[PDB]
Amino acid sequence: AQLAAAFITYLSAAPESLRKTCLEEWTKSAGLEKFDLRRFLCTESEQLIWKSEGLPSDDLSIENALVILQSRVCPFLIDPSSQATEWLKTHLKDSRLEVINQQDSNFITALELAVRFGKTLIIQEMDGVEPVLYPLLRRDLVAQGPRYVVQIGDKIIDYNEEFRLFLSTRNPNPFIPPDAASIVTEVNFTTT
Amino acid sequence: LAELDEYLQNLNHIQRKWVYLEPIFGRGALPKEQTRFNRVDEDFRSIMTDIKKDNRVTTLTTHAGIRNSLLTILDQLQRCQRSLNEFLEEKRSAFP
Amino acid sequence: DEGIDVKSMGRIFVGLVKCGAWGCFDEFNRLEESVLSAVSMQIQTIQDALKNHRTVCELLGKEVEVNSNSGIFITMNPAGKGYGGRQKLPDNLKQL
Amino acid sequence: LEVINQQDSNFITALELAVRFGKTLIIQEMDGVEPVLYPLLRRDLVAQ
Amino acid sequence: KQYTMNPKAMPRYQLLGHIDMDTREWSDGVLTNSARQVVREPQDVSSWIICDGDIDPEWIESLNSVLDDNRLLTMPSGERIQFGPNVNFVFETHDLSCASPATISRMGMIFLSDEETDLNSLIKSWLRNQPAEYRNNLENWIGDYFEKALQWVLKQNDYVVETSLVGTVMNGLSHLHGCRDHDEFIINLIRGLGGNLNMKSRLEFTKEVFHWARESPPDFHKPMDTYYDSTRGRLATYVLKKPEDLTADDFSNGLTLPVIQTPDMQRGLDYFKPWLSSDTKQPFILVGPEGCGKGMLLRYAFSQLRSTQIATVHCSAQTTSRHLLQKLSQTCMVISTNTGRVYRPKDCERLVLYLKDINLPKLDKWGTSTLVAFLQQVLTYQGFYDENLEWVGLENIQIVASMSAGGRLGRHKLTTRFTSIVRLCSIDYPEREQLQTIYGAYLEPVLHKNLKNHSIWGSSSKIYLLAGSMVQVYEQVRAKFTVDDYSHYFFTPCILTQWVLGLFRYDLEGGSSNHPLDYVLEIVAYEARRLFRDKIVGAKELHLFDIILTSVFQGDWGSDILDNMSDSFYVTWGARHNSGAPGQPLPPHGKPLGKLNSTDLKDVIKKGLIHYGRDNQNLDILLFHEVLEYMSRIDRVLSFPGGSLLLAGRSGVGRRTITSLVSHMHGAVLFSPKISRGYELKQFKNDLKHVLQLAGIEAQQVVLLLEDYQFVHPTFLEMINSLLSSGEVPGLYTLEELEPLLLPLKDQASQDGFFGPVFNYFTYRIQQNLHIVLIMDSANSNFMINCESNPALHKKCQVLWMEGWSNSSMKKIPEMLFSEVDPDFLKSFLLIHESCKAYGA
Amino acid sequence: TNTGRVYRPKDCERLVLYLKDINLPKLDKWGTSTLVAFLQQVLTYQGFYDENLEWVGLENIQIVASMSAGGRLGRHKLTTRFTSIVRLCSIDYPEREQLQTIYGAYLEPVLHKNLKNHSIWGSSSKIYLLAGSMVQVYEQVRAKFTVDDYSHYFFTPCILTQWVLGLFRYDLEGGSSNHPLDYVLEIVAYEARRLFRDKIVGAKELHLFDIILTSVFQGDWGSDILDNMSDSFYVTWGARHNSGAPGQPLPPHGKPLGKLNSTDLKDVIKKGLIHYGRDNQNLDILLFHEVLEYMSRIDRVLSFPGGSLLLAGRSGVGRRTITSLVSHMHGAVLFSPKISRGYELKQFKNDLKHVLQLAGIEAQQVVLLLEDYQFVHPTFLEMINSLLSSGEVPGLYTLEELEPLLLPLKDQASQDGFFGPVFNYFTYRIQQNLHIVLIMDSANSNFMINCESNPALHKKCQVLWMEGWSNSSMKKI
Amino acid sequence: DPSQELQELANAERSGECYHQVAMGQGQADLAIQMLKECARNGDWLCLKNLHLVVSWLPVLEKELNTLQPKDTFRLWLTAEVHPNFTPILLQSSLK
Ligand SMILES: Nc1ncnc2c1ncn2[C@@H]1O[C@H](COP(=O)(O)OP(=O)(O)O)[C@@H](O)[C@H]1O
Ligand SMILES: Nc1ncnc2c1ncn2[C@@H]1O[C@H](COP(=O)(O)OP(=O)(O)O)[C@@H](O)[C@H]1O
Ligand SMILES: Nc1ncnc2c1ncn2[C@@H]1O[C@H](COP(=O)(O)OP(=O)(O)O)[C@@H](O)[C@H]1O
Repeated sequence: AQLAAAFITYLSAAPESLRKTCLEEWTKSAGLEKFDLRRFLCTESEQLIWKSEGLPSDDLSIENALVILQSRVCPFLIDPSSQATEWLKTHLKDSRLEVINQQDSNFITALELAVRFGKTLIIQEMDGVEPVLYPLLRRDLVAQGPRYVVQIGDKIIDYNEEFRLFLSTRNPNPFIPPDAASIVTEVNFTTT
Repeated sequence: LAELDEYLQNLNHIQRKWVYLEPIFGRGALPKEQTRFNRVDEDFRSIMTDIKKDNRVTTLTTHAGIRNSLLTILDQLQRCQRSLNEFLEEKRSAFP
Repeated sequence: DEGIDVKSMGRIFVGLVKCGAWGCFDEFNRLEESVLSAVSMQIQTIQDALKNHRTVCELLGKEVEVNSNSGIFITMNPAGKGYGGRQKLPDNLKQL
Repeated sequence: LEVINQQDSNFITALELAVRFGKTLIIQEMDGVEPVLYPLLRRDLVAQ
Repeated sequence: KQYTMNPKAMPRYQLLGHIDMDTREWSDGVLTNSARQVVREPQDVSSWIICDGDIDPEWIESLNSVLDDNRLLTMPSGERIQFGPNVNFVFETHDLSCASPATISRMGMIFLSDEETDLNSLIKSWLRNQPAEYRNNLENWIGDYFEKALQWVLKQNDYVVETSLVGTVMNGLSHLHGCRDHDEFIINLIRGLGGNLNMKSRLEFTKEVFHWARESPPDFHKPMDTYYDSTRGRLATYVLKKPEDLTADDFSNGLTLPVIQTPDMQRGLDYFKPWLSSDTKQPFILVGPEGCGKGMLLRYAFSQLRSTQIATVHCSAQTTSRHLLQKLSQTCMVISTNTGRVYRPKDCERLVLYLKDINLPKLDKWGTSTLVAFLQQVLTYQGFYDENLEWVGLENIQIVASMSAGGRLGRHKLTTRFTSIVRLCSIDYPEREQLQTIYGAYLEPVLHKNLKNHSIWGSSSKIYLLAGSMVQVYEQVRAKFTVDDYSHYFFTPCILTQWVLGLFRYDLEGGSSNHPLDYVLEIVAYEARRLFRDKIVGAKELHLFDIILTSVFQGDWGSDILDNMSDSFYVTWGARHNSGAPGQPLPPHGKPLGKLNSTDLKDVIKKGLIHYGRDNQNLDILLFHEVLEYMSRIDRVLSFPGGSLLLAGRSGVGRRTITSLVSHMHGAVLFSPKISRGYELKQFKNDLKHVLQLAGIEAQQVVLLLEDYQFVHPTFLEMINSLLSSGEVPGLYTLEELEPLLLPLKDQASQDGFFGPVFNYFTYRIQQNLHIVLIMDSANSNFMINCESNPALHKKCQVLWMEGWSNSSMKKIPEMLFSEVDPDFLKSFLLIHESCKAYGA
Repeated sequence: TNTGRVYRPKDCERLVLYLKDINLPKLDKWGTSTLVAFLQQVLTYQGFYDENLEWVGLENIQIVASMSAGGRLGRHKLTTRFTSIVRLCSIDYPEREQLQTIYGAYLEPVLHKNLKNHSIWGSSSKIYLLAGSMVQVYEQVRAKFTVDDYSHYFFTPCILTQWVLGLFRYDLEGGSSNHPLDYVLEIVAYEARRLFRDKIVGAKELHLFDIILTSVFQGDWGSDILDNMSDSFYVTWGARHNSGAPGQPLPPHGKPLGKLNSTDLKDVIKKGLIHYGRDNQNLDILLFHEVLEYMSRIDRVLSFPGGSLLLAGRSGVGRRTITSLVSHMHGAVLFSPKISRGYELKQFKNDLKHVLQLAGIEAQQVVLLLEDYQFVHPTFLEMINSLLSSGEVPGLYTLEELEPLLLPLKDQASQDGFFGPVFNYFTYRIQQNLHIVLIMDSANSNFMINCESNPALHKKCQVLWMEGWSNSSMKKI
Repeated sequence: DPSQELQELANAERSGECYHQVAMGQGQADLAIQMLKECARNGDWLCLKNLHLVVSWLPVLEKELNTLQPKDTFRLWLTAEVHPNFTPILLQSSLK
């Protein structure tokens, strides 16, 4: 569990040589030089079902799709070619979903509906970290009796418990400051 | 003298601009301009009639509050200039 | 000077192509840089209208009548070691 | 259930809790129709 | 017919004219108007448009078509104004380093030199302006003493602000008129000349002047301090004047501190006294190193006056014409005489504009500030071109400005046009034997407002010895640290003043008679620790600072006095007489403090944390030693009247969480602007009007909170810089929106005793009732620029250095996530994190 | 000056205080008003004791006041001290041969701004005859009704003036050349119907009024002209050139009107009702003939510049429901003060400052709404009486709080041509841009007192008499 | 100067003057987007020029390149200069 947590909470950003070197150093640090983790954390049937949809079959793509098990924070998809995003909005068909663009006319209205109704939300063309989305990405929940409300600009909006937010990106740089990167975990689809 | 200087140095402006803007609104009368310029015409000719009565130069220091009359006539002439912008561009397109 | 509007240069060009006079645009160097870029399209349109013996050119929407005995020139220095703040002219615009 | 008196110090606070939590509310010492309780007695429900 | 422009003071679009961008409407300008006025005139005229100002090519090349073989001025609209055979342009200037040779070949030229000037031919007319009661002695003494002392100063050339010859002459002369005898005239000559030198040369200047005078004074040791009296004919005794009026009621205002009349303050006052009298209307500028005593001493000399009206304006890197214009026009009449409208001070005789900083405003890319060009226009021509096309004069205004020596960055140098018009001198740091006396005479009464009649405290050799120890600390800390390390190792005696006025806050009661050395010395060491220590970055420097502090306390008395009080937490939450929330006006030294324990503070924190999680998000806050430290340090600064913080640390650590909790526990309202899509500056102005209205009308204690993600437009730091430093936000309110808002304040203004207009009372209430919190990330790229480009942003607010938890506490965190092999897991966590710090952790 | 401080008119020579009503202020229990005693002091001694203990004179002020004859209630009599100091006379009602000429010379141009060159309209004997017919109507209605019936059978020629200036609103275009008698006479009869008829209480009086109206139209021309247009609804929602919401300044005669149908108005109502129930409570509103009538009558008065209503009816019937819907369909903001425990008058003053600021600065068309349960302090009707009658609320703002607020109005004041100070322009914008709705229950005990004790509360606003559904529609529900 | 070769190519391969071009400067961007959409619908060509001055405009350009649905025979021709701080995304999706 230490190795499986350390991989998720650190190494979804580094290139794969740093993944190999750090996993080998940690694995020799524990002393169990066998005992891989992609079979420890997922089994064969889920892998072939993920492959049945359009997930790329590399080690990098499958480990990146394993890291978005994380729900403590928001995942951040650095993704030059849109296959992984097509896969994620394929196998998130079952729950409620809306997908919106960044430079879109109805952004804040649809954002209000997605916070209220309890949707699972995917954002397409992010150029960085929006100024609006800071208390929602953090935890800012003032209570009104049994429920909780969260600040979006000027409105006061009920934070539905079924709120799940993902967002895509088309260029590895732009844009993170060192303040909106300690709360957002970053995943880089890369051709290796 | 501080009052009399400003009064004369406004009244010469008003005289020159009124002499300018009489014939244009006289010839091509558009009534939305005409009501404006008729009110300015009344407010100027009413002063000049009382000057025709008494022509002593220190009577303008002792009229019935002429200061706001002069400033308002100047301001309305500025506004009818801003209305005349479009006709100016018409005549500039006319003669090169 | 000062970086005036491209519409402000456009109306000057309209006057020059309607009258028939040589603009001797002294100090064409010191002008704001993107204004030069839009002016390049303007000058190219006028010179096309001259070379093809056109009677009716068209910039800023209207159909401005261009004159056959027209002409445009500039004068400038190269931005040398001590000629102050002057910006370098575009390559496209030099080709005109 | 909560039961409250009319001339009571915590009237509007407990009224807010009874509207939010979904209580069944009984008021004791009413001297008429309160000015406060008119849209709640009517139907005045703006949707969010 | 003369028309006089000054082309650098006003902006360009007013000078040469410009166009409204959306309306297509030609606004006129100054010299376009002047050109129309000259081409109106008939053929029998002549006119000289004069541009008495410095030269930049990007405006002076706009007149190439005027100064041509052709004679024509062109508008950008296409309107072109000719000129006849009459007009001339005359360009008074300083130099032509920055003019292109098109203009230099375009116009005529007159040269002048420093060899053609005749100094005696300007001494004689000044002597002719003398009232014929001293002129015999003055001419007899000038003609054989003046030229030697002038040429020796021009030989040394170690003078701190650059002037021309004429400037040195006038600085020599304007401290003279009214001498009686020879021995007084010597000292007036010394105070005239040697003010512009520095202390390496002023001493031998005095040596050569007294030696090539008649005799030597009895001030043979430190001859800078000779006090010639008219009463006896005394030459020199330097005497110390000790006050004996000392309570805690003097220290009630943070300003108006009791000035201890040391000999250097007497030298400063003897300098000031000839120029601020009502016969010599002189503008002058002090020079001092930063934090030395300029503003206090100049306010004392303001208070010595008769019928003046002081109006201090803090200038900075954004201060322009309109800011000083509105600071004048709030307190100045508008009376319409002949020859143009003019401004006159209301209800007084000599209004004084006190400009705080002159080095600090901003050059353009040639080297000419518009501020100093504007003040050059005023001090030369007594007027300015107000907008709406009308000259406006001034009537009775001095300008007494201040500055620091141009050592650091952000300190531009001044032009020699503005320097040699007006007067100046310099002063030095109060040295150690002086500062021991200052802070001994501060440390005796603030102590002796209690336990005055007891055993060891009293017999003020010990009170002197404590002050000498703290001076030794301050000197060795300035010896071991510099500004080349980081942006903010600030060290002035403002720190010592805030330090020794901190001691009102503590229960020093001593009725239960202690040891009692340790009970007050540990108090002293903790206050010194939380002032000096908490801004040092590196750990090895922290250990060196500990060695310094301990070596001082052991060299003063024995050993082992600081030993073990690291578990102490002097917090508001518990003191004598139950500190304990009502009482919305603040005490003059904040809420008093007292000793506590760790675990008891834990229970107080848990109680307030439960009460916070009632009406907020329920918080899963852990506890370890560092969070206790951080909350104690935030309480002991937010319980100060007018305190603010700069929280420099890593991301992710709780800072807004602890400050929100302390803001709830002290009942202060916390406010932070919630950004949206359409961020503007109008938004931010309305939110600042909200906060300023609440905190400066309703006397409520407010905490303002701005973090990194909200600075979405680059003027926000400048507005916060002003609102920290002064107390106002410049150009925020209009004139009409101050009287229906400040109208309910005249009553308390009448009852409290505060005089002047209502706006100073409003600003004073804002300075007492508003706290600012800045959370800024350490390793952002723009942190160095936004700590160097706003100097009050690390002079006003205390700067805590939050970066980095211990090695010890990161071991203890999973052990509190354990119940809520054992040590091998925990030490494995530490090693994984310490290896992963090399990528951003 | 010397001998005490004094007041003098700025920029003029003879300031004139024009006091509108003198009978109307209030006696004490002996018979002496403080107002008339104060004006007696001024017209005798040219000064007054200002407070803070100092006499203050006046310099150049006339007082030219007005009054009505002391016939009705609320009209006190004046003391003989104030009467024989100053001058007076009297004048009489313009009689019928005069009023025929007045309204003939009004009815000729407002007609002849269109169809001036056509068949029957023109040759102004007929224009005179229409005015004579309306004068005959007005005279017989004043002959058959009085003020002893109820508080509000008001009949002055202000009604005839508002009536014949109503006719700007209608598409009287006549380019498609009609009969054309019926097309304009039915327009005239409908406007007369919705002005005179809708304030008569008893049903038998309604039938008598119908006999009067029909007997006039038949005695003037033949018979059977009004016959069957009871299904008509002249509403904003549909006219010539697509009346159809932007355009926040109002037209000088309101939005123009046009002919419709019943079922088409039903669809327009259903569309706006769907759009209302989107962002509000979803409404289960039924439809029958009377609700169509009521919504037409609310639209054709709320689409007038400066209109207000007094809704006198039983409880329980929908009135706030229909007015909220029409306020949403015309895009006007609807505002009603939400009462709490600590009701005061300071609360109400702040809410009126809010509404007056919005409606008199930002040129927005506003509907204000006050009902019975909110009048929780007995000065509220008096403030609403003033704000209806004049346009101001007296003693509301101070002096310092008018210049930083009216300061952005001098520019449009300069451009529009309106002179004098800025405050008259502010009051004129409020008079053009603010609507007041009063819902009051009929059989409350205090209804008679609060219709008699505020006379402008039934002179300013049109009073619809909503009480009682039909026998026919309660069968259809 | 590439402009003459592009002009001769547009005269050779196409006829009826389908060639449309806009330079980039102060006040031309918001009509450049409109002409981009219109000549994407028409299928005619478009030649933008000087994309090294307007560096804070190119995110709008790459957004509109990603968004639009072109026709056949549409050809977008760019012209830029060597410039640091350029945007990679349109450099990915272009020939050079
Ligand atoms: N002679 C003195 N006696 C006591 N305190 C002094 C003396 N000189 C300077 N100080 C302290 O130094 C501070 C000087 O502030 P000042 O130099 O006016 O600030 P600034 O440099 O920003 O103008 C004063 O607040 C005062 O407490
Ligand atoms: N000492 C602590 N114990 C428990 N949780 C903490 C502690 N410090 C910070 N946190 C966590 O940090 C989060 C808040 O971080 P925040 O204060 O927003 O960081 P920053 O101050 O850098 O913006 C909270 O969710 C809280 O759980
Ligand atoms: N014509 C109608 N059709 C259906 N429901 C109606 C109608 N008129 C009134 N109601 C009912 O009346 C209620 C609103 O009454 P309300 O307008 O508050 O009465 P009042 O106007 O006397 O205060 C609504 O719940 C509505 O269902």
